[PDB]
Amino acid sequence: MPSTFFNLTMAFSLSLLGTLMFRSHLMSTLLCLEGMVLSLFIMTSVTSLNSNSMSSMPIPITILVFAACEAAVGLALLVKVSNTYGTDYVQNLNLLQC
Amino acid sequence: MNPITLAIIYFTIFLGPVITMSSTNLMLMWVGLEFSLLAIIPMLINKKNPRSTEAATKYFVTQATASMIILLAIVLNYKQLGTWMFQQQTNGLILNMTLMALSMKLGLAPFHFWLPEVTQGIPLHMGLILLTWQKIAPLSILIQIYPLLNSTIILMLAITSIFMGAWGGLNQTQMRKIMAYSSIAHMGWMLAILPYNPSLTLLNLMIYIILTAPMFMALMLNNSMTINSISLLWNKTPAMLTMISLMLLSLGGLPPLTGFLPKWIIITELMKNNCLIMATLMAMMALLNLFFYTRLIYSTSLTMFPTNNNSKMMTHQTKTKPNLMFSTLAIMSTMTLPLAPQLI
Amino acid sequence: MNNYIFVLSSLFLVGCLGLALKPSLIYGGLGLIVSGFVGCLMVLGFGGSFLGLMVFLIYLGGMLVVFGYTTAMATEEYPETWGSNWLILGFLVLGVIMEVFLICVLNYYDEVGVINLDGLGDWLMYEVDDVGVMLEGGIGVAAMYSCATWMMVVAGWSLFAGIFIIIEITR
Amino acid sequence: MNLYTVIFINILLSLTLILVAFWLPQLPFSMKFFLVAITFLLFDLEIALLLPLPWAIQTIKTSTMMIMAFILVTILSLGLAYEWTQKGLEWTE
Amino acid sequence: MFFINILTLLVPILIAMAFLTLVERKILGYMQLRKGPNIVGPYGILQPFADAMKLFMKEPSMSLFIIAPTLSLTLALSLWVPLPMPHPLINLNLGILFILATSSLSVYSILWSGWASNSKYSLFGALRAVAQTISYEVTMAIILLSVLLMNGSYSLQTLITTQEHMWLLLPAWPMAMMWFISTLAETNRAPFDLTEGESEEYAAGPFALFFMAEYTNIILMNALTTIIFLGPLYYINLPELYSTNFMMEALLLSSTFLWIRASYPRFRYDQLMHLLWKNFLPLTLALCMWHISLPIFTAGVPPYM
Amino acid sequence: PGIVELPTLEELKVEEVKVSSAVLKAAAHHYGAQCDKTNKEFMLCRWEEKDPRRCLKEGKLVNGCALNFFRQIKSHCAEPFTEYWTCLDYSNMQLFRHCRQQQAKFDQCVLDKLGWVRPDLGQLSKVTKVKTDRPLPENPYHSRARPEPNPVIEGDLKPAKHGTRFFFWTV
Amino acid sequence: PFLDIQKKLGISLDRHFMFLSAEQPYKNAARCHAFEKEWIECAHGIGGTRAKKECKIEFDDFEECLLRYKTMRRMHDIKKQREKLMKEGKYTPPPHHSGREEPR
Amino acid sequence: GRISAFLKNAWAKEPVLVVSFSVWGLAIIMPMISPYTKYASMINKATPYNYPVPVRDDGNMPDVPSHPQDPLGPSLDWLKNL
Amino acid sequence: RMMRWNQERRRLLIEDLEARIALMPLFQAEKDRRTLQILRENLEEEAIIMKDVPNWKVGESVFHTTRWVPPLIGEMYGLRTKEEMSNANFGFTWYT
Repeated sequence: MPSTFFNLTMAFSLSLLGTLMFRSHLMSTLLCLEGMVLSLFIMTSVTSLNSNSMSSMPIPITILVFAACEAAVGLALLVKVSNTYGTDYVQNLNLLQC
Repeated sequence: MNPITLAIIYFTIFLGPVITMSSTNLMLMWVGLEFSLLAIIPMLINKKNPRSTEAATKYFVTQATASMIILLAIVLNYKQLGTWMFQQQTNGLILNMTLMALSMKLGLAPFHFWLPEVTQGIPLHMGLILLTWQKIAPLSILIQIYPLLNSTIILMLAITSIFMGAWGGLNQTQMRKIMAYSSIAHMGWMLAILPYNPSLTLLNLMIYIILTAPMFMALMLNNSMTINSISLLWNKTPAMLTMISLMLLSLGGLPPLTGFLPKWIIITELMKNNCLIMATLMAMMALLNLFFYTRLIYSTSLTMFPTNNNSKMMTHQTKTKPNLMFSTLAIMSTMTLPLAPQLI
Repeated sequence: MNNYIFVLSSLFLVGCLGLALKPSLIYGGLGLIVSGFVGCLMVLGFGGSFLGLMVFLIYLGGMLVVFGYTTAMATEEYPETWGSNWLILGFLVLGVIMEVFLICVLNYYDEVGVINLDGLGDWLMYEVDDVGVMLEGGIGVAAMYSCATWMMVVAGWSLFAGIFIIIEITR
Repeated sequence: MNLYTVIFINILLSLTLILVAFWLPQLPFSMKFFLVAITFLLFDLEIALLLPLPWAIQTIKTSTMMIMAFILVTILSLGLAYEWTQKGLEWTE
Repeated sequence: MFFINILTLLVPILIAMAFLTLVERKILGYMQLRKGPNIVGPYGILQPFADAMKLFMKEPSMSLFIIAPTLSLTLALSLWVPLPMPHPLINLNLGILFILATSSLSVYSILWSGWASNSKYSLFGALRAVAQTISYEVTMAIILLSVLLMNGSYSLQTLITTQEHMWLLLPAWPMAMMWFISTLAETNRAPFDLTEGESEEYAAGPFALFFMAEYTNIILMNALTTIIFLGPLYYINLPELYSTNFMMEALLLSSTFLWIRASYPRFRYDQLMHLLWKNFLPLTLALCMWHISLPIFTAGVPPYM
Repeated sequence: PGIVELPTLEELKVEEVKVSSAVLKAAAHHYGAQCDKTNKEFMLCRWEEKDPRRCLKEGKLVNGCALNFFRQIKSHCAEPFTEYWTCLDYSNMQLFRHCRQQQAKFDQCVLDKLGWVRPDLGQLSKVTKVKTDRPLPENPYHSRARPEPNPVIEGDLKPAKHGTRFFFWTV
Repeated sequence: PFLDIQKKLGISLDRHFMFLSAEQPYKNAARCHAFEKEWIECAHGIGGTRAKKECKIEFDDFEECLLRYKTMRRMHDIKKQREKLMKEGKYTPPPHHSGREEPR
Repeated sequence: GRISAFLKNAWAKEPVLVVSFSVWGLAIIMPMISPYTKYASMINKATPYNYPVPVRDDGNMPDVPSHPQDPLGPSLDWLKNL
Repeated sequence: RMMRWNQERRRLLIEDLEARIALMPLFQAEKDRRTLQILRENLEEEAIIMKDVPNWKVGESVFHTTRWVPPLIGEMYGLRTKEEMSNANFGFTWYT
C-alpha cells in the first residue's frame, strides 16, 4: 500500500509539473488535469477499501463527475479560442497586458 | 443568455459559497468552489469576444490547479487519520499546500499575475462579483482552520501582496486593474491579521466590499473604464464626485473615514502579539494605495479636464440608473467611524 | 505476482510522467488510456470491482472519447516534431533511471516507512469479513439513495447547470 | 490469471493474423458535434449515478430511493427538453 | 484444460463467423431471388477460406495501423468470455458492464484511423459514425440498467434462474424493440450502415480484421438478446439443451438482421440522431422510472445473494 | 511497552468436526434449534468480551454438542442424509431448490424416529435472550478515565462596566 | 463550523459520516472503530489544545491501528534477521512455516 | 374542449411524448395508491444479512423468547400467506 | 408472474441466510482457535529467531491498551510462503 501510494502521489506531482509548464498547447494541460483527477480518485477509493469504510465511497463518484464537467467547460473554452483565432496555441494570448 | 439560464447561473453562484460554508466536509467545500468557478465562467465570456475568452481560459486554468491541489490535501488527510475534516494533527505540509491553493484562488501574491488581465478583459457587473462573492468561501475555509496555520508564510504572503499591489497600482491607469490591485492589498491585510483574530478579516472584507460595490455602480453608470474617460464626470453627471472622492480616500484608509479603522485595530492586534515590524511595513506601504487614489481624485473633482462637445447632446438627456443602495453603502462606509465598537 | 501492485503503480507513474513531458497529443492520449487502465486494475486488485468497472465505463468511454473527438475536430499537430518525441523519449529514460536509483537509495534510509521491499507482498489487505455478505463498494456507492442524498442532488445540479453553461458558452 | 491468459491469447492471435497479412505477400468546426459529445458526457455521469439501484433498492428507505430516482430522471429530462427547445438537436446550420 | 476451453471458445466462433458471412450472402441472394455461392464447394462452404487466402495475399503510422484492428478484434473476442452456456467460462458479477465497456472501446480504433488519415473526407464520416455509436451505446446501457432491477445483481447467471418460469419479453418489450435496434447501430449495420454507404482507409488485412470483429459483435449481441429477453430452459441435467435452444434463437436473430439488411433503406444521419434523441431517450427514461417503481408498488423487490 | 498474553498450542486442541460445507449447510436448520443454547451463549460471550483468549471454554462445548448431534444423525437416518448432500453439492451455490423432493423424505424419517421438526421460515432471525450464570463486565474496551470537563462559569448576566472599555468611545 | 445552519435546524446532511466510525449501512464496522470511539470520547467536552496533549495515549494507538508503522518495522526486522541466519547457516524453518501442516 | 382537441391531435401527431408522460404519471402516482407497497420495506427489514446478537435476562422482559422456535417473538407468517 | 416469482426467491434467500446464521458460531470459534494457534507459532519461532539481539522483546504489544486486536494477515502469514499470503489476499479477487 505505502509504496503504490507514494507512487500515485508522485504521479500527481508530475501532472502538476505538466500543468505548470507548457509546450505551446492547451489540450496537454487539460489532459494533465485529467491525470491528476484520476490519481486522486484512485487514492481515495484505495484509502476507503483499505479502511473497509463504505459511507465514504460516494466521494470519488462526486469528484469524478465534477472533473468531467470541469474538463467539459475547459474544452468548450479551448474550442471558442480556436474558432476565434485559428488554432489552439498559447502564444496568441498576448492581450490584456495593457 | 435567456432568463432561465440567467436565473440558474445566478442561483448556482449564490449557492456555491453557501454550501462551502454551511458544510463541515472538505469535499462539500471543494464542491462549492467548483460551483462558483463553473457558474461564473459564462458571465465572463458572454460577449464571446477574444479578450473575454482569453480571460476565461486563464481564470479556469488557475482555479482548476488550485481545486485539485486542495483535493490532494484532503485526501492525504484522509489517509493520515480517517476523517474528512482537518484536525490539529496534520503534517504542516498539507496546510501549506492548502494555503498556496487558497491564495492562488483569491489573488494574493505572488500568485496574483492573473487577476489584472482577467479583470481588464471583463465588464464591470461581473468583475464586481469576481472580487466580492468569490473571495468569501475560500476565506470561510480559513476561518474554520485558523489556529493551526503557518504564520510565517501567511505574513510573508500578505506583505508581498501589499508591496506588489501598491507598486502596480502606482502605474495602472485602467480603473479595473487599479481596483484589482486594491483588492490584492486589502486581502493581504486580512491574511495578515487572520490567525490572531478572524472577525477582523471578516470586517476588512465587508468594508472592502462596501467600498468596491458602489464604485463599480458608479462605473457601470457610464462604462467609463479609464482616467481620461472618468474625468468627464463633472460634465456628464456632477453629483457622484462628492461621494467618489470620499470612497477613494476611504479605500486609502484616511482616519476620519472608515477605511482607517481596519488597519488601526489590526495593528493593535499585531502589537499585542509582537509583530510591530510587519505592522510598520504595512502601515508605511498603504500610502501608495492612498497615492493612486489621490491621483484619481485629482483627475475627477479637484481639477476639471477638457471635456468633449457631444456631452451637450448627452446632458440634454436624462438618466435614472443609480439606485438607492449605492448612496446607502457610500454613507454607511464614510460616516460610520463613531460606530466601531458596535462593529467589533 | 506479488509485485503486482508495485508494477501497476510504476506504470501509472510512467503514464502521468509521459503526460507531464508533454508529447504530441496523439502519443500522449495513449499514455493516458494506459494510465486509466492500470489504475483501474490496481483498484480491482484491491477489491473495488464496481469502482474499476465504473471507471472503464465512464472515464475511458465517456471522457477520453470526447477528448480525442474535440482534439481531432479542433486541432492540428503542426510540424513541431523536430525530433521532439525522440528527444523526450531519452529524457524519459533518464528520468526513469533517476527514479529507479532514487528508490534504491530511499530503501536504505527508510525501510518500514516509504516502502517495505523484503516483504512487499504483505501490507495490502489488513482485515476482512470472512463470513460476511454485503461488503462490496456497490453498497457505499448506493448509499446516496438512502443516506448522503446531498451527494446525489449536488451532482444532479452540477449536470443540470453544466448543460446550460456549455450551451450558453458555445454560442 | 485466467483473464490474463485469455487476453494474452486473443492479442497474440490477432498479431499472428496481422503478421501473416504482412509476410504472406513475400478541417473546420461543427459546434453540433461538440454539443453532442457534451450531451454524451452529461448522460454517462447520470449513468454512473444511476447504476447502483440494484443494491440501493434492497434498503429500507424506499420513500427515499424512489424519490431520488424520479428527481434525477425528471430534472435530466427538463435539461434535455430545454436543449431541444433552444435547438441543440436540429443539425441545420 | 483451460487452454482447451479457450480454444473451444475461439476457434468455433471464427468458424461460425465465416459461415455467417456465407449465410448472409445466401439469404440475401434468396430474397433477391438469386441463389448465391454454390460453386467453389458443395453449396458454398469454401468461399470464406477463399476470401481469407485472397486477402492475406493482397499487398498493401504502423503503430495505429496495427493497434486499431488488433484492439477491436481482441475486444470482440473477449466479449464472449463471461457468457453462460449455461455455466460460463468466467463467472463475473458486473459481467454485462464489462461487456458494455469492451464494446464501447472500439470507438478508439475508429477514431485513430481517422486522426491518422489526413483526409478531411475520412474525418467527416469518422466523426459521424463515432457520434451515432456513442449515442446508441447510451441507451444500450440504460436498457440494462432498467431491466436488471428484476434481478438485483449485475451478474449473467441470475438471468437464467430468473427466467426459469417465464421469459423477459412478455414484459419489457418496449425495450426489446430498442435493444434489437441499437444493436443495429453499435454494429453500424443497416438501416444505420451509412459509415459504409457514403464513400469518396482500410487495406485488405485490416479490413478482414474489422469485418471479423463486426460479425463477431453481431453474433454476440444476438446471443445477449437470446440470454436476456429470451430466457432459455435451464433444466440442470440438460446444459446441452440450454446451449441448443440458445443456438437456435441466436441463428434466428442473426437471420432477422439479414431480413432487415435486404428490406429496408438507410437512414439519413440527421433523421437518425433525431430518431434517437426525440423518440427513444424520453421513452427510455420513462420506462426506467416505470421499472424502478414496479418493485416498490409491487412486492417484487429481488435479492442479492 | 507491555507484554501480550496467549494460550498454548498444546492446549485448546479439540478434535474438530472436519465435515464439509455442503453437509453443514444441509443439516444446519435442525442444528439451528438443536445445539442452540450453547451457540447463543458463546456468541454472547464473544460480543460482550472482545477476548477470544477468554471466550474459549464455550467453543469446545459447541463442538462437542455438534458432534453428539451428527452422531445421532449417523445412528439414525444416514443414507437419506448422504444422498441429500450428494444432491446438493452437485450445484454451484448449493441451493435448496434443486433438492426439494429429496428433502422432505429425510425430514419425515428424522421426525418419525426423533422429536425434531425442521424450523419454519423466519424462526432463527429473531433475537432470543439466553439465561447464563457468568456476569457482564464494564470497560470491555479497557478504556481510561475521561479527563474532567472544563469547570463551567456561571452567574447572573449583568451589563458591562464603564462601557465598551474601548478608546474614549464610552457609549 | 462557520455557519451553523445545520445545528440550528437540528438536522444533518454530511456531518453524519464526517469520520470513520459512523453508522455504516449493513452494520459492517470499519477497521479502527474502537480507537476512534475512544479518541472522540476523550476529545469531547473539551476543545483543541487540551486534547492535543491529553489524548496522545488514545491517538497514537489509533494512528497505529490505522497505519501500523511500528508493526511493519517489527516484522521487517524479524524477517531481515531470519534471512541473515538462514544465510549464515544456523536456522532451519520447520514445516508449519515451511509449507505444510495439519490444519483444521 | 381545448384540452380534448389538443390530445386528439397529439395522439396522431406525436404520441411518443404522450406515452412517456403517461408512464411518468403512472409511476409517480401508483405507489401512493397500491396496498402492496409497505410490504417491500417490511421484507427488506426481515431479511437478516447479519447475526441477531442476543441479550441476557437480568430483568423481567417477557416479550423476547428463550428459544428461536418459540412463538413469543415477532412473526412474519403473512410472508408465506402472501 | 414476475412478482409472484421474486417473492419466492426472497423466501429461498431467507432460508439460506438462516442456515448461515445457525452455522456462524461454530465457524467463529474455529477461526478464533486457528488464528490463536497461528500467533502462538509465530511467537514460538520469533523467540529463537530474535533472541540474540539487544533490548528486544517477545510479543511486545505495540500499543498501551491491553485490548484484544484483530491481527493482520501480514502478522499471521508474514513468515509463511508467498503461496499462502497470496491465496489469502487475491483469493476472492482472482475468480476462485
